Amino acid sequence: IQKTPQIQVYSRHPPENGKPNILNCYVTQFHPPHIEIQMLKNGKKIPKVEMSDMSFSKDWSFYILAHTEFTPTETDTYACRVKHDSMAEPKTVYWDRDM
Amino acid sequence: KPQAPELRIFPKKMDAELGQKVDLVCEVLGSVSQGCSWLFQNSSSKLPQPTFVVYMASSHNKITWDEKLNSSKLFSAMRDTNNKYVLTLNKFSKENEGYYFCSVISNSVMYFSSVVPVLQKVSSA
Amino acid sequence: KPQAPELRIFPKKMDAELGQKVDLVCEVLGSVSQGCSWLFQNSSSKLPQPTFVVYMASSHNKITWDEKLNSSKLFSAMRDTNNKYVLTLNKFSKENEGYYFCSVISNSVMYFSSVVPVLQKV
Amino acid sequence: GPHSLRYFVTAVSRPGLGEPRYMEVGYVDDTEFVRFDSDAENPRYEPRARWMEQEGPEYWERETQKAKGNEQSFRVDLRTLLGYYNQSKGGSHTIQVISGCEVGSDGRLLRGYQQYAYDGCDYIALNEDLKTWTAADMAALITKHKWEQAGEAERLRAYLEGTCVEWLRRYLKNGNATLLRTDSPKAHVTHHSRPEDKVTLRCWALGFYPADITLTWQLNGEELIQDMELVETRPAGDGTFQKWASVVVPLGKEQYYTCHVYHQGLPEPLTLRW
Amino acid sequence: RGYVYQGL
Ligand SMILES: *[C@@H]1O[C@H](CO)[C@@H](O)[C@H](O)[C@H]1NC(C)=O
Ligand SMILES: *[C@H]1O[C@H](CO)[C@@H](O)[C@H](O)[C@H]1NC(C)=O
Repeated sequence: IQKTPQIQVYSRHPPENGKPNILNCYVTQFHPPHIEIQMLKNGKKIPKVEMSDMSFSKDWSFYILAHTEFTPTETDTYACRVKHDSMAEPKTVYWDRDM
Repeated sequence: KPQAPELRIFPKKMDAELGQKVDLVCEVLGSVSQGCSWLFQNSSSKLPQPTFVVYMASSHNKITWDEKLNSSKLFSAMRDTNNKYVLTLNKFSKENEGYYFCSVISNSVMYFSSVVPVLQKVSSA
Repeated sequence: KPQAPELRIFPKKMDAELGQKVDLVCEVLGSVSQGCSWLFQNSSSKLPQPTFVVYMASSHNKITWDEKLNSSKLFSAMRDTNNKYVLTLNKFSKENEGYYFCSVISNSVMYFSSVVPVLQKV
Repeated sequence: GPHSLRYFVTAVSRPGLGEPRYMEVGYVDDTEFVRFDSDAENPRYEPRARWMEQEGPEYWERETQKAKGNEQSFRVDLRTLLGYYNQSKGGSHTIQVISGCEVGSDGRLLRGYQQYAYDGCDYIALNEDLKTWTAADMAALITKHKWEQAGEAERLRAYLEGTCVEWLRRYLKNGNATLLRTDSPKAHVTHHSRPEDKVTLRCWALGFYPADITLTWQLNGEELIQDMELVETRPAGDGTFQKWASVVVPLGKEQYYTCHVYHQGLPEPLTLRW
Repeated sequence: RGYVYQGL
């Protein structure tokens, strides 16, 4: 009945420091639907973070995309702090250029 | 603890008259693994020795089978819509009786479907 | 049946009881470009139900264990000198009483070894 | 080609933080064209595809009513299920359900279905015979009977064979073209140094539609199914989709491998190499 | 189109 979330922190368009882009945070394979998705820049949470509406799959598991505008730097850190009941501790996944 | 495909077979059980076209479909859920392989565990055996039947790509219509005790005449398989891999048996003979089940490989880990009985229909009538 | 890919399994039967280390070596003879996989079936397995155990890449040194057996491993693995793959069980607790066999895929063809029942005699 | 209309509904209860949420989303060829979230500012049915905005106010009123009507009846179902399973009142539970029909390339009905799922696990479903039910446990057995001794399979079958295929055409008429659209993948491989003289090559594939795609690495004509490592096809966020499949290779001997990209939007599969 | 669900 329970399923553990699957996260991916990536950008819409190819990464390029200095150029404005969009950072996605695709969470999938989680049940129940109760999920908390935060997007942080250098530790601090980001303000305008739009979140796609929720929708599950034939395997009954849910998924949802969350993005927010950002401008890549070679020294700026980006991560997605996701909170979910099947997770003993709120997993914080970091953005990896090559992923 | 990443992704894990989901194999669904249909039907879960079956049996028939010596001589019928048995078609078994395998539905793979997930984009974490392409293609599909159909396995078989011969009914006649004490030790669970799986036997590779066939492999099908999720893209190309190219199928890779096994040239062993050339059974090319009783085995036939195609690929349908939504990750649907069909495996039909040409004439359910005695050499076909056994347990069938599909497998797939995602990020090096092998996943297996619940086995599906394909024995002779209660041998009655 | 030359250059044709095929695996050898040793030991071929183990009636060994609770307590023993057990090294199951797989000799892959042929041209397998992929790695070696270890599979078996025990308890909650009344029908032929194989469950992936470990995968050993041939090429580089990367090993992928079961999606769960990952924590509190009761199994061990390592690549032995020349075409060898050894799946060694730590303690023969009931948690691993079944039939084992390694598998190799060559050109999209699953090639299995021979099912070895490292069971008991009681 | 084949087409299919389906509806994914969700009625999740959650005591302690508001009433139960009810969402109703529909799909045409696996593409969301309609929705309804009880949590919305103005809870009502809304189009998800441009080609859906043609339908007038009369259409959206009928659907909103249906959702408003179902949303209520599903709230009881959550309570009804509390008793069938005898669970307390505090632990959120959730009931989901997928129901629709599949139409063959010829226009005929390939199959009609309906699957219920309580707390992620299967509950009850309409058989392929479109006349019988298949309960998963004893709780379903009650519903099964309740529906049998009521004439449910006939009414559901009537909708699966009537409403479903009929309106399937409707939407499909002004939405097929846009659904058949294709954006070829923008591929390329990446180089990554690794310990012990190896090297990992990542076959990228971005901005493609539809999401279906297959990337496979090969060596001397052999697909490296097990030596491979790919990711779940993730949405780029602009209608397009991304994905990548890598494989570890020995340094220097890096140009002996190639991943073949197979995608609907390609007349011929691509062959990338580092 | 949208279906009217039955009680469990
Ligand atoms: C054992 O299996 C082989 C391979 O599938 C098949 O050809 C043969 O008919 C089976 N024999 C018996 C006695 O079940
Ligand atoms: C058999 O071993 C499997 C795999 O190691 C283990 O998960 C399971 O608990 C075992 N079952 C019994 C009844 O010993």
